[PDB]
Amino acid sequence: PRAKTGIVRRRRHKKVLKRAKGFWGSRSKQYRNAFQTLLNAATYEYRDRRNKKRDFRRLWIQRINAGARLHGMNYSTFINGLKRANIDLNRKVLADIAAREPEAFKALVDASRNARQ
Amino acid sequence: KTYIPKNDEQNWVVVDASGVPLGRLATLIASRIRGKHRPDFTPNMIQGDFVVVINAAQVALTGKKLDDKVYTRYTGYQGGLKTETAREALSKHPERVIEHAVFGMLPKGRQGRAMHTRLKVYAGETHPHSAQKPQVLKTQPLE
Amino acid sequence: MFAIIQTGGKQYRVSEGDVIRVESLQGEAGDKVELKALFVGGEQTVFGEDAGKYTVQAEVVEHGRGKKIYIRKYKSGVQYRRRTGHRQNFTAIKILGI
Amino acid sequence: MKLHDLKPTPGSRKDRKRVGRGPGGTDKTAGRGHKGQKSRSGAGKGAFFEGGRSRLIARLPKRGFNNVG
Amino acid sequence: ATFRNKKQRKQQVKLRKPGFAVAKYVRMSPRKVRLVVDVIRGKSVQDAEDLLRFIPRSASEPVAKVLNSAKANALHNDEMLEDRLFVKEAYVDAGPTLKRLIPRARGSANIIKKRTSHITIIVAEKGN
Amino acid sequence: AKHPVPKKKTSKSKRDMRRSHHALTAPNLTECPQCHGKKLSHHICPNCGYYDGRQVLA
RNA sequence: CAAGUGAUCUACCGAAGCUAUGGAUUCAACUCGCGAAGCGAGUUGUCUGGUAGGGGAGCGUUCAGUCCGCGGAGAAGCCAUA
RNA sequence: CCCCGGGAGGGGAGUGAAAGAGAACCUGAAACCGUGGACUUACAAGCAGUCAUGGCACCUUAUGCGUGUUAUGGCGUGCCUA
Ligand SMILES: [Mg+2]
Ligand SMILES: [Mg+2]
Ligand SMILES: [Mg+2]
Ligand SMILES: [Mg+2]
Ligand SMILES: [Mg+2]
Ligand SMILES: [Mg+2]
Ligand SMILES: [Mg+2]
Ligand SMILES: [Mg+2]
Ligand SMILES: [Mg+2]
Ligand SMILES: [Mg+2]
Ligand SMILES: [Mg+2]
Ligand SMILES: [Mg+2]
Ligand SMILES: [Mg+2]
Ligand SMILES: [Mg+2]
Ligand SMILES: [Mg+2]
Ligand SMILES: [Mg+2]
Ligand SMILES: [Mg+2]
Ligand SMILES: [Mg+2]
Ligand SMILES: [Mg+2]
Ligand SMILES: [Mg+2]
Ligand SMILES: [Mg+2]
Ligand SMILES: [Mg+2]
Ligand SMILES: [Mg+2]
Ligand SMILES: [Mg+2]
Ligand SMILES: [Mg+2]
Ligand SMILES: [Mg+2]
Ligand SMILES: [Mg+2]
Ligand SMILES: [Mg+2]
Repeated sequence: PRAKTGIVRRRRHKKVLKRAKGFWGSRSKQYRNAFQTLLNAATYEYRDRRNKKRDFRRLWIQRINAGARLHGMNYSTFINGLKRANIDLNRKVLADIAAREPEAFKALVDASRNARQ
Repeated sequence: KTYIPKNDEQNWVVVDASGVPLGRLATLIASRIRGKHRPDFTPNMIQGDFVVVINAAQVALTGKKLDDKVYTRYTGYQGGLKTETAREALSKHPERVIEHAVFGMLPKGRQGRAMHTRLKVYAGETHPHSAQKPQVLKTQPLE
Repeated sequence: MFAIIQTGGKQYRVSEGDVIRVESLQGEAGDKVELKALFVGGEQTVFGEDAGKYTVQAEVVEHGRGKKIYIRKYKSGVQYRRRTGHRQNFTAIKILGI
Repeated sequence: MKLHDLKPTPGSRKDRKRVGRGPGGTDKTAGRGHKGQKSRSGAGKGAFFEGGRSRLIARLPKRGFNNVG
Repeated sequence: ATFRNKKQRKQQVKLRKPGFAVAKYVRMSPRKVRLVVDVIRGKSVQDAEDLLRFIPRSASEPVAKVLNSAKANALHNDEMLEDRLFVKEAYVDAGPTLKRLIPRARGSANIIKKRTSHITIIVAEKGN
Repeated sequence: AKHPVPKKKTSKSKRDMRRSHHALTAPNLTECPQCHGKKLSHHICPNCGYYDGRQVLA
């Protein structure tokens, strides 16, 4: 019995083409170039899934020592002094948000400045 | 879930430059313009400040630098361009000196160029932006 | 400002559901009681383990599965593609505590 | 009985090696390594110094009995 | 006017084309015909017939003729108001293609493509 | 073959990029003052043949 | 006016290394349904970069037998889809 | 039979379950060409994606949920063979 490709190739192909969506030019309408684009897209995906966590670490750090310098401290100094004070163990995420609620971050700064004199 | 501010704020500031080493006043201006000060919130947004450098003519250039510093620039022409100016030829246009330092210490991208818009340099002790009454700054932080 | 920080969270957002890594606490049965690293439950707040002398209870709401994801791995020139489905479970917890 | 419920003894039947057919297993080269390994195969008891080349001591006939311990 | 299944909605709703007319298989390339048609577009049908009288392309001809069947069909088959028509839509699409092989230097051949056109245009009572 | 030849096929985008300049200009048609039809300027009204008076047949 | 440099003291940043929380796979042991191993498992320890290459479990297409059925109030194929 | 056209072609009318079968006559994918609409682009350096966030738009596996688009930031050296 013969068993020609029939329905199968078109269906895998459409699966890739639908992954394409807003890909510029042939990247979204010709199969081979869509497939190949998605190879490099795999690369980018997995590695960024890692990276985003370095990213938000960086951003919270920026904001935290921005607030720390608002009061005459700095990230090195404020983070250490908080660490010295019965280990606060707030995440760097959480210290930022208290850089959206200044009256508290202030007291955290005075507390870090304490366990440090 | 991290906070992402909207930025109605415009923030004018008046940095004096007399006697400040150029790179140092530069770094302070570049930081204040890029954000940094205050919780930076989004890198995505140009939420930094407008700086109004004055007395840019009086910038100190500690060391031999006043006549060693050779700013260099290249015209498209393959006749030898690369013209060079002494920085003692800040007499030709002192704001360029300041404006060059700062743009070096700014990002080079689309948003960075857009940031250069926020620098206003005047070699004299005067400026026309009275309508924004800038806050004075000092020049250096303390431990 | 409530914070699911890490795995066990400690921040003042009175009265709402939020998602967490899981529990084993069947149904609403959990009623999980919580540490507290700092929350402003009345303007005032503290950290110095005085937050530990406070605690926030939370009703469990329901177990769930996160959105589907496809882990995708590739390396050039060596064949080697890898497609693999994944989604991580969670527990949704309502908050009520002091 | 259930002709649909006939079941071959597990084991016994095992699937063939389908060779070409994907980087899911045994890809480009078909288990063959990039070589002077190419279709029209040729040899089985041969290298070129041959060494099954030791000498012979030869009788032609034989005849023997059915054995009854 | 809801129906229950396809076949009855098909046997009692015949589905018409107001203002529409097509010139299938015109022997011109769609690119040029499109230049003319693009000048005609959202335009009063008088000016359509005018601009077409005075525009120097070889394709002004068939595009004019089709511009008329629209008008005709709008006013005969569809009962519209000619003093009110306009070109609500007009477009050119590709027909089949007469491929003719042609000789060339030093023995080779070559395929010339006489393109054809489907010129359709569609008129309407420009209200507002 | 053909000394100079093009390098990559040109994009669907850049090809229509060049073409932003081929749109035709419509005639500045005007209403003839006697025949009440339309005519090209500084030419003779085709419909009636008139040019202030009347020069051409029909 | 070190952002240069020799010695020295710390605090912080910093990776897919270590860690927390969750979960899956490989092998090993301990528990069970059985009547036979071993299947389905559950618990702990543990493992889990990979080219040629070896091994294991599988997905999909046509055709055939058997079962179960669907179809003009609509089959297959086609198209969109969170 | 009627309409525009020298015709070709078409629009009606009529037959038929159906003309969403009309003789370029089953389905009718894709490349490729067009029309309309949403969101968008004329200081800009680009393996064309990817992550992140804001803006705008729509709500039939679908109102925390997305889906489409987009601005800016970070990151990023096509595929295969050899
Ligand atoms: Mg890390
Ligand atoms: Mg590469
Ligand atoms: Mg290699
Ligand atoms: Mg195998
Ligand atoms: Mg080979
Ligand atoms: Mg051979
Ligand atoms: Mg009927
Ligand atoms: Mg010849
Ligand atoms: Mg690890
Ligand atoms: Mg673990
Ligand atoms: Mg285990
Ligand atoms: Mg490993
Ligand atoms: Mg492995
Ligand atoms: Mg049906
Ligand atoms: Mg069949
Ligand atoms: Mg007739
Ligand atoms: Mg006819
Ligand atoms: Mg039809
Ligand atoms: Mg049909
Ligand atoms: Mg055809
Ligand atoms: Mg025909
Ligand atoms: Mg015909
Ligand atoms: Mg049939
Ligand atoms: Mg057909
Ligand atoms: Mg338009
Ligand atoms: Mg368009
Ligand atoms: Mg612009
Ligand atoms: Mg981008």
